[PDB]
Amino acid sequence: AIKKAHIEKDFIAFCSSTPDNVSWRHPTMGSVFIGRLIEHMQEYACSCDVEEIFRKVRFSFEQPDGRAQMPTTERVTLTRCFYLFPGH
Amino acid sequence: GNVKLCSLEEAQRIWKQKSAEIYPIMDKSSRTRLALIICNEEFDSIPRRTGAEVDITGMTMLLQNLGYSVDVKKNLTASDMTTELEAFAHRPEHKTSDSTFLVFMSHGIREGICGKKHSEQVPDILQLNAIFNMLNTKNCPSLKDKPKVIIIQAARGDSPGVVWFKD
Ligand SMILES: [Cl-]
Repeated sequence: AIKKAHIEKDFIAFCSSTPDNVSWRHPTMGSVFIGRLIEHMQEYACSCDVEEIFRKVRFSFEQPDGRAQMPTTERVTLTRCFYLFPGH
Repeated sequence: GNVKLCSLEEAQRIWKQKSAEIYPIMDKSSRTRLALIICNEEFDSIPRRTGAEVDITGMTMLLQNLGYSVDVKKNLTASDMTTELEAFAHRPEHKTSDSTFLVFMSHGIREGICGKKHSEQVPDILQLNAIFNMLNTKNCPSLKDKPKVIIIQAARGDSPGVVWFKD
């Protein structure tokens, strides 16, 4: 039997296209966007869904001062909350 | 990886307030989660992305800790990235997985993500539109109904995205 399906569904993109060129002092520095994504993923994967963790990432980046980032959530076709349920 | 774990009471505290508004997850014993990292550090004619080794270490480790077998591919052309994404879409582990993560890290422009052979004169670009197409329901039926998280680090070569204002 045949059923109908959306061709594009259940996507979420999270992008930083805010300029991020290499630092003069300590060039082997990790991207702050990635570092901050990881810190929020580590802390909030248990309690928040990804759509929310991406917001929390943004909220933490609200005030520019050093390395200024404002990453967008894009192309969202999520129909449900995606909870990572760490260790389940 | 220091991922704060989810307790059983806290898990069902989540499962209760929002019922059928949460993506189902497969059992830990027999799920085969996959995640793909493509990271371009060395380029033909555009600046070396140093400290990407730290971004790879970080993301792999994290994704691994969320239960994903992580592939890591380095310094690819847009044609190579496309092919690599095609292979990933037809991996059978997806049929027995509940989700996936894609991570791209490179130099960005208007069109999208820079390949290694890229130059402003002879462009080598993979476009975001193409990433989604290879992972959609049609061209990837195994991941259908399952969350696909794409994470892109595509810094555009512009002036800082900040402005000064009088307060
Ligand atoms: Cl610097």
